[PDB]
Amino acid sequence: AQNKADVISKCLDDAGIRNVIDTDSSWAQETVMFQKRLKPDPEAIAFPENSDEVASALKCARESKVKANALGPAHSFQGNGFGIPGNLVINMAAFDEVSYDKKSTLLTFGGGTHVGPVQKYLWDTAGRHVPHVRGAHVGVTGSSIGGGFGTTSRYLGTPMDNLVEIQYMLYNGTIVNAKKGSDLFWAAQGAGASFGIILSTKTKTFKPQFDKAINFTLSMGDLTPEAGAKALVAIQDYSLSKDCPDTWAFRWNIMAPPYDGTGYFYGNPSSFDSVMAPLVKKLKTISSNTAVKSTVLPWWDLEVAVAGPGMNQPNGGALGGRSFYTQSLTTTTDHPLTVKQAQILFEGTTLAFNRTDMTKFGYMDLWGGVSRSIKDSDTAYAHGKNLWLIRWDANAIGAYPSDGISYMRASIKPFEDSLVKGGAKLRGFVNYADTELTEKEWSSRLYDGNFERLKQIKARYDPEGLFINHRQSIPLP
Ligand SMILES: *Cc1cc2c(cc1C)nc1c(=O)[nH]c(=O)nc-1n2C[C@H](O)[C@H](O)[C@H](O)COP(=O)(O)OP(=O)(O)OC[C@H]1O[C@@H](n2cnc3c(N)ncnc32)[C@H](O)[C@@H]1O
Ligand SMILES: *[C@@H]1O[C@H](CO)[C@@H](O[C@@H]2O[C@H](CO)[C@@H](O)[C@H](O)[C@H]2NC(C)=O)[C@H](O)[C@H]1NC(C)=O
Ligand SMILES: *[C@@H]1O[C@H](CO)[C@@H](O)[C@H](O)[C@H]1NC(C)=O
Ligand SMILES: *[C@@H]1O[C@H](CO)[C@@H](O)[C@H](O)[C@H]1NC(C)=O
Ligand SMILES: [Cl-]
Repeated sequence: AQNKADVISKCLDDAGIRNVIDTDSSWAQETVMFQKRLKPDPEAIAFPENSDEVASALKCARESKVKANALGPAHSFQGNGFGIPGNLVINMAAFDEVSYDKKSTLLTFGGGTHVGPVQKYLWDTAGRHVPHVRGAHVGVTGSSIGGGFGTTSRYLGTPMDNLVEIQYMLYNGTIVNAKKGSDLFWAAQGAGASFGIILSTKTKTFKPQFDKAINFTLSMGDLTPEAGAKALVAIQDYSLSKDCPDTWAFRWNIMAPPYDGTGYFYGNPSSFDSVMAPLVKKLKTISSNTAVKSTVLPWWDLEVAVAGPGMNQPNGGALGGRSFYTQSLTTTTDHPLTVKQAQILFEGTTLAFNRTDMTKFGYMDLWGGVSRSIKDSDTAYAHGKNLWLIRWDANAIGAYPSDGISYMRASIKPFEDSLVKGGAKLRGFVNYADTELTEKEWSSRLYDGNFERLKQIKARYDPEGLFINHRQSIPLP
């Protein structure tokens, strides 16, 4: 109905809740998101100042038979900040509180907070850290319910795994604290938007063991495709050996030629060269152009380098954005990559890429480390024993080309086939969800054998399906 907006806006007006609809003059300014390939088209946007107003917005959505959709800082690569067109979007910006409990060492952050100010408050107040995504403007809540693997996650774990309590407002306005060990908390670790509006969240915190830490580059230049594949398999072997500490981090670009990457080291700075020596020795046997450059930085200066100048600003900086389409696969330590699989990946993606209307953007992050003690059943998003996080992407120079998606999906299909051929099952990463997958595909790749349990929790907490608000929302059984 094309007067649905009118009934909703009058419902919200009567509840004292600031809101806009597409006849408001600020509609354009309030419908902005990071992903430019998709166009936001909510039915209305509410701006609750407190939990009572969130409850009143939920009732309004139910009364007009529309879905409810939380809007954080708008970073979703899938457009989920606004969701499927026709939602009542609930803008969470007022929920910006952050507080630290120095007795428990738990940090509490509101449902609309950004990474930068949460980290800076914790660092300035207590000299402590919480693993986080590589963008100070990103929503802490949104990024944490979708995984959030960051540079410190090989030794400190992921943002999602370090949560301990989530304060939910459910579809009927009831507030509940979901604690670690419960079904609602388990479901929120991978599918949090499907169960309610998150008002605040508590997380573990950590003390860095050294004042300074290291950012490095590793470069091997222009290699043959076979030599590039050997190099990746050698990096993998090092990462699985006794020579690689969990305080290491490394991102291997999928941009070749050239072959190179960027990494970090969070152990004792003077140990760096001995940590890297076994890796460099092996890579030198593949190419003499192997070269490592490194810098020692104070803890916070390195954090600003990783996640941007917004780390120092009260809203975490600027949104930015471009037009792109993300694909992403994860693999585990039960299926280390072969030289053939590494070559097929690069041959089909970055080495074949020949568009002049898009610019390729690919990389694979070394996971591993403390993922070794995680089981796929421990959290809704199955990531036990993850070893690689692979992202293959491309951003449009202008508008996104009509054949871009089919071109990009065909690029990496041979690699997917090769993973299956060697006996792996295809897996994904929620924050890098692939908008083009069927339900059978994304449910298998994100939730594998947790999916049936996830749907039973969904019926318990959202029987009306009010929060079935994006393409990969958990359905009712
Ligand atoms: C823009 C961006 C994203 C990003 C990144 C760097 C930048 C510049 N770096 C990342 C990284 O290093 N690692 C990673 O895993 N992801 C990274 N991202 C992606 C980002 O984490 C995800 O896109 C994330 O979903 C963004 O969340 P944010 O909250 O900022 O964005 P949103 O579009 O408005 O909302 C995303 C989804 O989460 C739900 N949500 C958000 N807040 C709530 C609350 N309070 N309650 C319930 N659900 C909530 C939204 O409904 C939507 O589904
Ligand atoms: C590690 O990160 C630092 C901080 O960003 C990099 O230092 C910058 O280096 C460029 C030139 O390479 C200068 O123009 C910047 O002014 C530097 N910034 C600071 C704060 O010093 C450093 O190059 C990185 N080290 C690597 C990649 O090995
Ligand atoms: C670009 O790549 C596509 C995909 O294989 C191919 O069909 C096309 O001929 C290529 N164009 C050029 C100029 O190489
Ligand atoms: C609100 O919904 C939850 C979700 O099932 C339910 O447990 C609770 O009883 C409901 N509360 C009220 C007051 O209806
Ligand atoms: Cl030091």
